[PDB]
Amino acid sequence: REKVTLGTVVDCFKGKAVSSKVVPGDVGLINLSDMGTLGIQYHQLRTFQMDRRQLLRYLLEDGDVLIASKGTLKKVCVFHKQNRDVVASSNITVLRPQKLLRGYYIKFFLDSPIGQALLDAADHGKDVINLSTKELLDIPIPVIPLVKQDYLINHYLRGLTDYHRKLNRAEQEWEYIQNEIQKGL
Amino acid sequence: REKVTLGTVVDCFKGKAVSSKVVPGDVGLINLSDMGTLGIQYHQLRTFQMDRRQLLRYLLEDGDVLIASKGTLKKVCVFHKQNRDVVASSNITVLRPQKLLRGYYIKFFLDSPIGQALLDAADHGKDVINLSTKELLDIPIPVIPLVKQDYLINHYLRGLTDYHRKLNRAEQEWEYIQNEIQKG
Amino acid sequence: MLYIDEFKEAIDKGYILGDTVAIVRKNGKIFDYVLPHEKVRDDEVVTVERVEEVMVELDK
Amino acid sequence: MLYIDEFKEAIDKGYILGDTVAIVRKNGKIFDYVLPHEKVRDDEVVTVERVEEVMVELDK
Repeated sequence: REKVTLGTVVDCFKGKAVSSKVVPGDVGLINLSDMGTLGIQYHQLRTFQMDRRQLLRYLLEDGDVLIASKGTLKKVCVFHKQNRDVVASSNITVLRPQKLLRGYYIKFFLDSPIGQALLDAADHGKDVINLSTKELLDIPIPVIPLVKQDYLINHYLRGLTDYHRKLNRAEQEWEYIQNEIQKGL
Repeated sequence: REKVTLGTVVDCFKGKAVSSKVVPGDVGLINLSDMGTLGIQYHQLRTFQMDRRQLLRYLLEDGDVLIASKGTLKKVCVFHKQNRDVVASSNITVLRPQKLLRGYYIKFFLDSPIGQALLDAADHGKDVINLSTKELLDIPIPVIPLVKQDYLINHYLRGLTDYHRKLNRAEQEWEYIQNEIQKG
Repeated sequence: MLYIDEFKEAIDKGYILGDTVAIVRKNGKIFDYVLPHEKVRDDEVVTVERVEEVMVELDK
Repeated sequence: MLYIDEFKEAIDKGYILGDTVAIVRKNGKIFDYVLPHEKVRDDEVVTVERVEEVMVELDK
């Protein structure tokens, strides 16, 4: 397969550095603690305030890949457009697809056995993570048809949404049985 | 309803105090961190050594109710007989049913809206928990037929096991889909 | 190893009755108590002591 | 607030080219930089300063 280097198909920038002293405002914030394995935990995001000029630089758009560039866990999530303005924190590296590759397709590749190897080879930290943006952007990704990526992404998303269907229904039933008993007494 | 006071139908004793310095040995230990919401996490219990005599006093038996008498949340579990000797730690209060009431029936009651009210009224700690055995043992429970408790317990247990099957299958499917895609 | 809470509890439960109690000592220190129907290892040294006095020795 | 990592990043990306840069100062201290096509608010004080010198003032 031919491969495009990540730096030739995405725009990459670190997230905004936000001090703990903020005015909870209107713009949402994604931090390491909001990066779950099943996506971003949009419901528990720390809100704050940012000027429009600086906010526009770090504003996130549908399909961005958020990568944990610090911490002890190399996580990778794709951003889904929300009803508010959301930016990522300085501990996260944003990849904005330009051409050819889908955000989720880059997510699958970096979640693959080889992806983790290439991500760990770009790490400058022994115990903590200190990802090297240059080495990150030298990562080669197989390049396939755009409709084929969409087809795998459409089904991946179907399984993720169905995964939440099943989990919520399994919990909703167990809670009903639990209450069928409590009322019995 | 007729009610029996908890201390009239159970043998109650706190768990053994075990220092972090113990030889990981043969007898398992249940701690606050092993008391899950879906039961005890038997796979991650801390093992250690205990003399036969002191072990025999604290040995747990099928059906014992473990209550978090310390910590930050009042958790209540029922002990299931294990493949090894298991004891509860000093942060846990053990209730061993004598007669009339089933262990799981006591578990339902203490997890009910009234059970929490009666358990928090026995709490001697402001921010942390310091449950008082005296007042815990004064809690009155409605008394119902033993065969009817068992029927509700059989129905509670099957839903708990079915809840685990449903959960495992959703995870086993999501992982199958996830890997059907890496093939590409 | 016996702690002051475990000895206290056995007194309030009615398991240690009377003014004396059987005490096993390892290397001179209090290791455990022995109730009427418990089995002592062959190699353990049992001494019958006063409960008030054993309560204060563990207190320290 | 502008931090030292965001300014250098904009320089390595080619967004701040040349030896000078537009800088908004709040109450005398560095608040933000301004790129060619960005919007400066009516109430903000823009000065054109040198990148090496703006990079060293942030070091403190």
